[PDB]
Amino acid sequence: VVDPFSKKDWYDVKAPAMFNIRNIGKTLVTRTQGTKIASDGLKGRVFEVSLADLQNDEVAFRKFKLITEDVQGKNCLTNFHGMDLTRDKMCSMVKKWQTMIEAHVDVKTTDGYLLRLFCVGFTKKRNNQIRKTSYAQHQQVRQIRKKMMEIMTREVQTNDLKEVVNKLIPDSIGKDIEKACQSIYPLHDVFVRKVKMLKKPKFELGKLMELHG
Amino acid sequence: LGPQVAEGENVFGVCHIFASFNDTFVHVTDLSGKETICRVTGGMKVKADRDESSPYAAMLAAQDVAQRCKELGITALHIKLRATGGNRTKTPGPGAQSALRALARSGMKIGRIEDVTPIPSDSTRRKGGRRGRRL
Amino acid sequence: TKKRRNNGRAKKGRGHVQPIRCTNCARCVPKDKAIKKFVIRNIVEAAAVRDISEASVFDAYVLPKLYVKLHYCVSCAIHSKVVRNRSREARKDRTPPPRFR
RNA sequence: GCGCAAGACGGACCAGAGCGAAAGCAUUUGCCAAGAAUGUUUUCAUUAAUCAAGAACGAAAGUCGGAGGUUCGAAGACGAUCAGAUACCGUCGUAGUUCCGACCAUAAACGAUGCCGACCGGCGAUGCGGCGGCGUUAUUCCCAUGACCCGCCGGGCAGCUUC
Ligand SMILES: [Zn+2]
Repeated sequence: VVDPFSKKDWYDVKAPAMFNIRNIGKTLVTRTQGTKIASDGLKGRVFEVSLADLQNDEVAFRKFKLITEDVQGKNCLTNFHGMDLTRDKMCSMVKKWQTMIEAHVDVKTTDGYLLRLFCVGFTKKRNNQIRKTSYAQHQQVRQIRKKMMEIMTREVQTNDLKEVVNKLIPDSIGKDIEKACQSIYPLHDVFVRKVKMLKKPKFELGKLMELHG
Repeated sequence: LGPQVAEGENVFGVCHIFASFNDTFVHVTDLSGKETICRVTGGMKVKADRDESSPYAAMLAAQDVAQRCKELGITALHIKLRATGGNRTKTPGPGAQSALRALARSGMKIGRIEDVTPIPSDSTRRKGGRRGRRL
Repeated sequence: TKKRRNNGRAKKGRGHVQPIRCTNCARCVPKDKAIKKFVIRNIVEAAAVRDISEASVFDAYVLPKLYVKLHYCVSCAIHSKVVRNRSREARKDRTPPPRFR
């Protein structure tokens, strides 16, 4: 009869200004007929894109979520929505004869975004260690978790989303948590494994053009 | 037909491959997973129930998907490999290997491959019993 | 008569150990009695790597692996030839099989 | 694919590792009372060991009322296999599985090995507390403090070897 794809317009997807590469791909949506508006159709789509496809000179085990808020004439504009690591990365990091330490915080940014951040870290074996295991005592991991919980709070509460994201691209929060925990028990693979977005402010068109330069 | 793109540029889709021990799904959608382009299973090709999980049936499914994708400008695919997950098995089915060759031999370009099987942090009781399946 | 000094387990100095389900039967097995295997495999086998890199848009792309922990009951480890039977003295050898060679 | 809700469950880290009188105990944080071991040139000064009677707790299943009911699932209804199947396999599914309050007092409740005390061979590890000692590391320093390294002492879970 008729190919249902003959009623579909293609749109390009743009990443915000924090990333070097802006074009991330294309989507499609059925055209408008009455009260069936395409622009209302493609608002709210989430794209999970590897960091290496946004920063061509970065790691490929980090992923960012981008959600569409507007459609400005064949281009749909996205905003930060979440972040997480890869299953391969996590499963490779989890090993046996060491200890895992994890934490989670809820922090609201200055500009009104509420985020839940998760952090992970693993105990490290020494160069001259003869023993098989490198476990940490229970009060040693309550100190480490306390330090993860306060560094994540201060580095999100102080600043807004645009420059919070610029701290996630190189993962500078985990690098600070690693430095500040070697006097308790040296840590090995410290990452912000996940960032989840809870609440949003009332949408403003003025502040989305800023995020696209 | 398809996007108006220069010849030297790749247009990416996403291939969800769900390989269980009873069937195999090959499911190509756009980059968001919201609009699907094509879906072919093993049961759509063969007529015997025992061959739905066959590696051969997963080959005729990915060739009929790659043919349809090479009709709308979809030139490259990101691969999301799935097992049943949950309480049940975490290992992909026999048709999992033969579906990554049928769509590669067909002429597609391969992006990034990732496992998307569902692992519970901890879950409900599994079927069977405390003595399991006695056959 | 008693066969093993450890009763076929690893339980020492505790009363109860939480059970798990066999990967093959869905049978309840104590965690210290189950036969456990960590499998790190490749997603694509050597029969498909030559057809995967020629279609890859990234130069020098490293293909991912797959990490699965498998638990067996005593019956499936024997049926699937994961674990064999062995002589009375050899039973006391608890060194892992020389696969790492 | 994006959300919403319901109940159950705390994976991977997780070990011949730890705690408890035994049943038993695993997401974060806070509160509450409890406990072993080690340290001690503190204190009392025999206050102790085992125990008829009599008591506290006691997996799972099971019984009474309230609440809720995701998953699994005795009984039951079916579809297969079979010479026959009232079974093993599969589709549903009641009581139950969960919580609150009362009963029940049983397990291959097992180390199939009562409790307290003394003596009798070695060796390497491991968990906790203490003591000593080159040297690495917390970036370049002050000391303590942590993570390694080499030993000693006490109390624990175990292992190897022995005419
Ligand atoms: Zn089994």
